[PDB]
Amino acid sequence: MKEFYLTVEQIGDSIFERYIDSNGRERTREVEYKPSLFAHCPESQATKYFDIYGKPCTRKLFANMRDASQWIKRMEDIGLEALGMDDFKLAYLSDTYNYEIKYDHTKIRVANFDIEVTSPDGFPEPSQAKHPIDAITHYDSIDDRFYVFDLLNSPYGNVEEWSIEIAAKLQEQGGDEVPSEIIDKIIYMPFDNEKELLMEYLNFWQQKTPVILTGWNVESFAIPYVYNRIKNIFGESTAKRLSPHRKTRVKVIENMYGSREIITLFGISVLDYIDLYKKFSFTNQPSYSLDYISEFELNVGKLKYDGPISKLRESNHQRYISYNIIAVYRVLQIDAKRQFINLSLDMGYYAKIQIQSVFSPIKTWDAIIFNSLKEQNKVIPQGRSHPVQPYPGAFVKEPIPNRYKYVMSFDLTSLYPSIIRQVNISPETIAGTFKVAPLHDYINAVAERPSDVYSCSPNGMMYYKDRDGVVPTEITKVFNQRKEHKGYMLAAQRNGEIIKEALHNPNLSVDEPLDVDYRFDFSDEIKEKIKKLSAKSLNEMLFRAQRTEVAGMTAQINRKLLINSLYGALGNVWFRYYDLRNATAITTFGQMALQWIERKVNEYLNEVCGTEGEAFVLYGDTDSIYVSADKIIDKVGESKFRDTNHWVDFLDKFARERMEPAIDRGFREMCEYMNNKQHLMFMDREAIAGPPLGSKGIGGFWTGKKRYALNVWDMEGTRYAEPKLKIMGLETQKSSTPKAVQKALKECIRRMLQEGEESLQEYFKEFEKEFRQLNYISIASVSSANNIAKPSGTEITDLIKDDVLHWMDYTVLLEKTFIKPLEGFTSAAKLDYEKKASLFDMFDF
Amino acid sequence: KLKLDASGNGQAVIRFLPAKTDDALPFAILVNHGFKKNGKWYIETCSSTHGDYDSCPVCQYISKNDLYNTNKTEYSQLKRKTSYWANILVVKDPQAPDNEGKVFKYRFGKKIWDKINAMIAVDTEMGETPVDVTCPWEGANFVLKVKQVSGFSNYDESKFLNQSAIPNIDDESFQKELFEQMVDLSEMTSKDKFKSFEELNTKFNQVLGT
Ligand SMILES: Nc1nc2c(ncn2[C@@H]2O[C@H](COP(=O)(O)OP(=O)(O)O)[C@@H](O)[C@H]2O)c(=O)[nH]1
Ligand SMILES: [Zn+2]
Repeated sequence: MKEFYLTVEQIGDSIFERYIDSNGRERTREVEYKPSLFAHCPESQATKYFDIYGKPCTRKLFANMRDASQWIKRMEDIGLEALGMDDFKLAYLSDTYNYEIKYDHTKIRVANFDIEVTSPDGFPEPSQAKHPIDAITHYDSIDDRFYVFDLLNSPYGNVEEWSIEIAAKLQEQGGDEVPSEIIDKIIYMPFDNEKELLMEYLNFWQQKTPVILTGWNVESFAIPYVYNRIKNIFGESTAKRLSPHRKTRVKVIENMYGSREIITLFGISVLDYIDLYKKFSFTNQPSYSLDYISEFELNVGKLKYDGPISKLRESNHQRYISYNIIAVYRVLQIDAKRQFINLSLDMGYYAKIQIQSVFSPIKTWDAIIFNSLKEQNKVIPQGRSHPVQPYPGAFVKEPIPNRYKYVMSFDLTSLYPSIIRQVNISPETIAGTFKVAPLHDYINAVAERPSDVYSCSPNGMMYYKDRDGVVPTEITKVFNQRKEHKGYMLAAQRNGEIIKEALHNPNLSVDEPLDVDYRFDFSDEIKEKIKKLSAKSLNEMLFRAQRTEVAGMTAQINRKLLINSLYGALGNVWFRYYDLRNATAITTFGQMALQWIERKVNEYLNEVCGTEGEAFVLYGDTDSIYVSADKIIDKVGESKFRDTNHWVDFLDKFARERMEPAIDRGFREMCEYMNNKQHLMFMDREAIAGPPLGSKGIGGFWTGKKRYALNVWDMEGTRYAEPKLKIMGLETQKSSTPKAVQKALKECIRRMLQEGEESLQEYFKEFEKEFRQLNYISIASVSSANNIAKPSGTEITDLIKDDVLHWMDYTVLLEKTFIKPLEGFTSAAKLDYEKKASLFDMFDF
Repeated sequence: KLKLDASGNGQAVIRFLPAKTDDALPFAILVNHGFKKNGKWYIETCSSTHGDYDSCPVCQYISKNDLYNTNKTEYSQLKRKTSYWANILVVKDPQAPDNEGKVFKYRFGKKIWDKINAMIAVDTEMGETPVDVTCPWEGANFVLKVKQVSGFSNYDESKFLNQSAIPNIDDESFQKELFEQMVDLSEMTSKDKFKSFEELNTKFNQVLGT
């Protein structure tokens, strides 16, 4: 029942919502919204409204919004603060949905589509006519069909109209069985020209007005262009038809050495899945060209195309258009298991923001903190104008490039939010300041406790201990929320299993699936009910269980991303609650914190190992540190361990039982030194890494900051069967290095870490030959200027080939894109890739 | 409560007791619903007391099928009913004298409430009119008079007397030992007494026969 918005805009003096109603039907109300801001007043007019600082405030109901906007403008020149939520769309949605929004992703119309263009150059250019618009395939999460748009003729190109039956080939490599599955959905209706099929879309657009329009590089290419063109044909006015509000705006975004132009369709939410991938897929590939990401996520590079890029149009259409579907379908395939759309929806309706605002954490949090405070009759302060000034970032230890046999890492649990809580930092919690000594003096516990009554920071900031902070409070809120949903997930999960156990030998009867909440372990009186259950209902339930476990996941991943981004705002000037004194306080604390545990660790480890001065901590990067546990190994002595697991158990036993506890007393003291509010610095073992037992493996090495690799045998309690090669930024899969070469480097590292300098030298040999005889192009470099003489140069002419495929020269084409790389890893690891002609040996004794 | 002359009439004198200050005022307001069909006596506070009016299943059910126009009989049965709750002090009670002097609670709807109203200035100018009432030192005593003769239900001859104090007040003893027996109101308007939408549709279910 309860309704919910779809999109909301502020065209003019009224909000232009767009929602699903009570009956669950899409609509589009208009509202001369009357926003209310606030203003300070004497404790004489005293009401029920206050600012985070406790000052009593007063409401101010405005006629229209512009009436309110200008109030601010005035109040600012005047010199007084204008409290309250100045982003009306936010305020509107807030009043309009004074409750926890439950949405029906079904009723939401998600449209996926891409653009097919042609030109005598290759790379078309949006904001220009020349719309040859080869093809266009739109999608619609409701009808569940693909609406392909073909162009049989026009001014340039013609003939060969798509072949539904002829699914781009068969028994070959020019078909890819594009329509792999389900054909009830492909709807070929191209009318046989562009002059009309370029407009037909509009009539279509109105029959299925897009709510969420994501596709690949749609925010920069398709839409921005698919708007420009039509404009110059049917006129600007008849170009804003892509906007359910006829309305539209442009926003140029400058880049490094170049710049493009983005167009916005009011009343719509464009989520460039690419940008949705960049942000919610923590991998950050080399070049997201979707002829790789796909080959990554779905594990296959397809279409097996053979033709001249840029000119392929004349080539075919039975194989051309077939692309303009698998494309608009592969993007759909990824989201199927990535769920970034579902992620985004679950964020927005939680924030109470425009769904396309998940790309903006400053806003997302602003909303969230706003609503939390609104409920308490508290008034969000006014966003000031601060000068952008940089502040100390994280602490990365300059490691000593070398090799490290055994190593144990200890990462710190969500440090920057935790630091915020422990210290209890917030605009209003600020208590005062103190004679601040050199950061390292605090690190070494030599400076004098900063305060006896306030929670402090290495930078000189003091905060109230007996008083919750707006910010800290909200993070603890979101944090408990992740803990909350995760539990649902775990139970739905555990429930599903109970169901799966009951699928073997189900009762042979006709019945129905039970009405139960999967977020809670089934009671005894359902564990039973379920058995008798029939096998048509169980399978139904197991789906439901999953529908839950999964809904739980997403719902708690967002709470995570939410936490991991707060600091990313709190340090941003545009953020209402931003404050340098506190931006710094947070970081410089995290600074003292890492270096402090670094100490305490070395200190404790030295002792245990009966020595002094040895730096066991080889290096940390922000929140985690890596500890060399070689000496602790020897204490038991290498030769004694049944196998590799034995050692790992040992190193885990230790540091589960000996280190972490030494680590907490370490932090507990720091809590007390800084007279913090509550100790929340929780460092825990992460990865245990080393060389197989009996192996001449180096174990793991470091060549620089955030540049290394380890042979991990266990991560956060989970022991692996086959080691894992964590490889932190050594330039392997480099976008300019042939996959063949790439894989070698990976092997090189593996072998070094496992199986030693000898093995490395063997493989380095195999691959040197294995390289001398590869393919034509593949190893080839690739650049360009404008065009090439009458691929770009090679293709082959069979005049120059003979001479080229005999005068190339892998010598350079190798010791340039493998050897150079390798050199760095091996030098730091203190090894050689090819047995160096010994020297001292000649000094035979 | 109210007894009857075994005829349909009835008499008694009641006085509403007011709270000092900083305490739950002498008037608590609570709304609710009331109907029975299929043995489903459904009687539950209504959230119309708060900014609800929708989480309250009855009101929602009432608007959705707007019954006031497509079955007035039904609406009458499920319409929301307000019951001004206030602490009182039975003065006289010929039919149940035991209540004499004792402190109780009285559920009284619109009518009577609208009576303290016209017990102040605002009712006639020119010659002026009387001041206030319901406080322990200066107020009237409603003489509840019921008349059920060939007419319809209770009557309304009750109108308090004349501005007069309360017997034995200035005494510390009867002072606190008075406010005590008072069920000071706020528990009437709170999340203390509730129960779900399940109760509503178990009660509702079986009218259509499904
Ligand atoms: N409580 C609160 N209200 C705000 C804030 N900023 C803007 N408002 C406006 O205050 C109005 C709500 O006042 P309301 O919360 O209903 O008062 P009560 O109903 O909480 O006394 C909304 O329509 C908002 O547009 C804020 O920071 N806190
Ligand atoms: Zn009601």
